[PDB]
Amino acid sequence: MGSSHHHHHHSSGRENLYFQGHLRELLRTNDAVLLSAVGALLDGADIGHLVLDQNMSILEGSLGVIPRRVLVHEDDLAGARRLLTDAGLAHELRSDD
Repeated sequence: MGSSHHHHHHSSGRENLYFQGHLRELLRTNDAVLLSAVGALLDGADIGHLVLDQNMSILEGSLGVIPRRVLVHEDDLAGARRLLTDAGLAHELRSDD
């Protein structure tokens, strides 16, 4: 019981000497369409994102009781915001203020 799972991947490129954090806030909205657009953009580029603030059940959603907020991993913090600005829409973007 338990086959020999032996894989190997050699990669050592730890040149990132900074970035003490993890997550930063990008934008927010309750609009299902906008949330789908931004989601597809980040998902399509394999960008580690977080749009799950709170999620209302799929049994007929409300008009604006549950708003979501879009964060991404600081690994691609500038990259995701670059994408959303350059080839997304650039509008509801907020900073870590």
